[PDB]
Amino acid sequence: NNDETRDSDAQRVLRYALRGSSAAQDSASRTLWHSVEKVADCRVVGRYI
Amino acid sequence: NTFLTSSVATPPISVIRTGPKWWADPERMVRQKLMYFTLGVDQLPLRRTAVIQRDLQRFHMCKPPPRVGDSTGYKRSRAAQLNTWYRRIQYQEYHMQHLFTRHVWGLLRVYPGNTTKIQGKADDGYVGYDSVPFHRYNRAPLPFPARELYERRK
Amino acid sequence: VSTGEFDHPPFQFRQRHTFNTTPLHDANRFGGRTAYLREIGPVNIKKQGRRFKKDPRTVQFNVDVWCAQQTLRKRWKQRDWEVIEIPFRLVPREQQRVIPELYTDIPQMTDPARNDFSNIRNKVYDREELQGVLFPAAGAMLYPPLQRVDKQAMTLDKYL
Amino acid sequence: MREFARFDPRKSRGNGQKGFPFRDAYLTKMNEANQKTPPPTLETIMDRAVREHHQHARI
Amino acid sequence: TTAEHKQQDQFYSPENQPISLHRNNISYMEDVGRSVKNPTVPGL
Amino acid sequence: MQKLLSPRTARHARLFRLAGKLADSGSPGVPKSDGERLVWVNSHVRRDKDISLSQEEERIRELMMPLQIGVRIDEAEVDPETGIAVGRGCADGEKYHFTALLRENRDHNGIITVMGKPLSLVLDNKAWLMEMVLMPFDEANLDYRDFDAHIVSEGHAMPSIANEIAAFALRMAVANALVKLIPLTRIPLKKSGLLSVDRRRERGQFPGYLDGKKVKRRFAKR
Amino acid sequence: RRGKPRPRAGMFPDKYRRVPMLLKPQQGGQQYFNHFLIRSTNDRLTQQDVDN
Amino acid sequence: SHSASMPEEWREARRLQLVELYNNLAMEEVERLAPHRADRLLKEQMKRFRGNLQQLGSGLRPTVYCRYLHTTHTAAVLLEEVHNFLWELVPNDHPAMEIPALQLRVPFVASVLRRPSSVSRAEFGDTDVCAVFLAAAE
RNA sequence: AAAUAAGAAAUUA
Repeated sequence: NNDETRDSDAQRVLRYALRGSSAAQDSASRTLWHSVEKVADCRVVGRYI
Repeated sequence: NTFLTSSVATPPISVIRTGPKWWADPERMVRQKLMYFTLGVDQLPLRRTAVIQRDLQRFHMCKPPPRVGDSTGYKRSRAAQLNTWYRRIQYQEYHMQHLFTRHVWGLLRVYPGNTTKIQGKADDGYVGYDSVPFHRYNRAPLPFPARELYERRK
Repeated sequence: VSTGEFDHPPFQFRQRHTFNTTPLHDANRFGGRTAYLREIGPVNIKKQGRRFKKDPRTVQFNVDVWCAQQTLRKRWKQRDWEVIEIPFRLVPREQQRVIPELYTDIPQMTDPARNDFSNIRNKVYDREELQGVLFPAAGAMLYPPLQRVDKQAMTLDKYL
Repeated sequence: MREFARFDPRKSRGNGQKGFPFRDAYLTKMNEANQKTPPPTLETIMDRAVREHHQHARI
Repeated sequence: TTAEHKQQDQFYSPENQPISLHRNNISYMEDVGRSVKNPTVPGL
Repeated sequence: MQKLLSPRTARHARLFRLAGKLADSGSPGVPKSDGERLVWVNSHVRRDKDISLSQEEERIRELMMPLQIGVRIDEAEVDPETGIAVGRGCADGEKYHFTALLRENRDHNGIITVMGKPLSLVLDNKAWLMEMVLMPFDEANLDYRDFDAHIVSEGHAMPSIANEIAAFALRMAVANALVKLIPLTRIPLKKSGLLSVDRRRERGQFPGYLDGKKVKRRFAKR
Repeated sequence: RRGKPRPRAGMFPDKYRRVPMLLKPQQGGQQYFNHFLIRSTNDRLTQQDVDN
Repeated sequence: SHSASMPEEWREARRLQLVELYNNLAMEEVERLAPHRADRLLKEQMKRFRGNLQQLGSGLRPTVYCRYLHTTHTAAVLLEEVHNFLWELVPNDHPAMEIPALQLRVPFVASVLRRPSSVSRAEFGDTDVCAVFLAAAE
């Protein structure tokens, strides 16, 4: 319900979804993850828009 | 009203003593409630009555609590006081029912049973077609045909 | 499963009009029929009365006749139909059988194979479907044919 | 109930009351308004659905 | 406690937590004032 | 202006998706159309908001309120095929004998029926009679809608059985059936005195008494 | 009865003598027992947190 | 515990069975306590199941945490439960950050979770934790 | 005339 907010928040979530993890170093593990499934998948891009 | 004939009045307490059989018979109590509700008036005394009586019915097969003897007689007097309270809570109801029923009958162009008051309409008891040709309590002669309380159109 | 009264009250001490009690032959019982049973007044036993009016078995019999009338009456008001006697040829496929008389066999199902199970006895036919059969003489149909509802049509209840 | 499951009207001929099917079951069948059995009401189907899909425990 | 106790003894009974076992209990209570002494007229 | 039909909250959205998924598995009774599904979802969410309201009103009400072998547990006697269990009630030793056939309804629409007629009609819509027939499902902590019942009158037939004694017998029949069906349910039932049988009868008729039962004839001193 | 005084109420056999003891009064409401048990148990734990 | 004298495979077989048992118990008991709105009591019982399952070198499965989280009523309990589930994976000295809003300490988990280094999604321990997070969201 | 499938409750020898 908050208009002053939800853009910042939808944004935040989309960052997390594109990165795939919040862990600081970028592992080969996270890359293997991104190969197996799609975190930025149509449901999250769709609902982001 | 279909029941028109002269009747015998019973003292309020004996009417109440019928408990579940008549005074508190669920069926009867519900259509009292209907009358009140339809007139847009809370039925508090009916609900008090229903509470008291509901519980009377629930414990009606149990033996009363064991009495220890007292010179005070505080117990006996407290039981009595409670009892006459309940009696009065129900007198009030019994009165309400006769009251509102007579009033509502006055609105519906209903003729009551013989020798019955309807406050705005028949002050002395209304009578028509009694087995006895005079009004019973006035000792005045009755007209033929039966006296009319209401103007003609329906 | 009727709530109505089918039994005449037993004779006792005189009932009077009270809360919770009415006279025995009061006008409000049996739809005012009790007129037939009533000896009015303070009846002087020795000299006056009509014996049958205080007799339990006789009185109850009368009441039972009255109840029977009530039921009969309501069963006939319940009919919308006549029985017509139609030759075997012209009758619908379901009646082309043998139909045992009443209370003779087990109550009988109209067409078990077509998924209709109901008393053939109480099945009622429309005067409009039997038109060709019942009024052959008339040429042009006397009753206009029934209009029926398409149950595949999109209408207000199908949400369109 | 067992008698009625194996009941056939053609076998009833020549028997007395033994030929009669079980009263209740037969009369229930003969009734047409009975023939249509209601579906499991929307609130019910929803409730069960929510508990077994959303909340991971069947009712 | 024993599973037996919790199978058979965990119901309301005249032992455990009986509803009032006696006639003439207090059905209805309210907060009200006292009436006058002898409000009833002696009569006839 | 206009309202939107499409789901309003995240809650609505989630439930709406669920309803779609149910429709695609073709389960019985699920709406095929999207409009119906919307109505359904809105209605459901509203129902849950109601339930939350009643729970709150309860928590608030709670503060302003005014003030040795135990029992025989048996195995289940049930028809393996029909899944039916059979109890019997009595009252007045003769007048009322009932038999309840009780079976589980998986569709959650249960119904009670007496001699082929719906319970409402048979007891004449009088609530204080019908709640007696509800009681055994309560005491056993069961949902009455999970069960189908038919009661059979084996005693003296009468055009109307609506009256409290007959209802007592009914309640008993149902309770005995319930116990044959769900054995453990016997312990609450027995403690609440449902299964218990009272033996009472109208006095036998007898010509000595005026009314035929209780009233002795007039007496005069010589 | 006849030209003699009525017996006191206690001189007749019990009016409900034929009704079983489990019926007078009925202990109904069994459904709730377990509920309140859990409740009370729960409350006890609450009342420790206050103290400890 | 008191048996160190048995073969290793025996001890592990029986430990597996015991963990199975404690988890079935925890589930069964959540189902028992949930409809009564028992939350404090339920939370205690879980505290005991968790405690007994850690000495056994395991924990409450994610599954029972899902069934649990869907039955919770207060928000406080929901978050504290996700918290508990996380701490259950790591030992107690592990690196963690404080949320001052909730007065809680979230353990860094991913260091411990199994990772494959062809590959199915089922090999990551993240598929598991995300299940519980998800349940909390719903 | 009645405390008996009905519904009543407190002044023994």
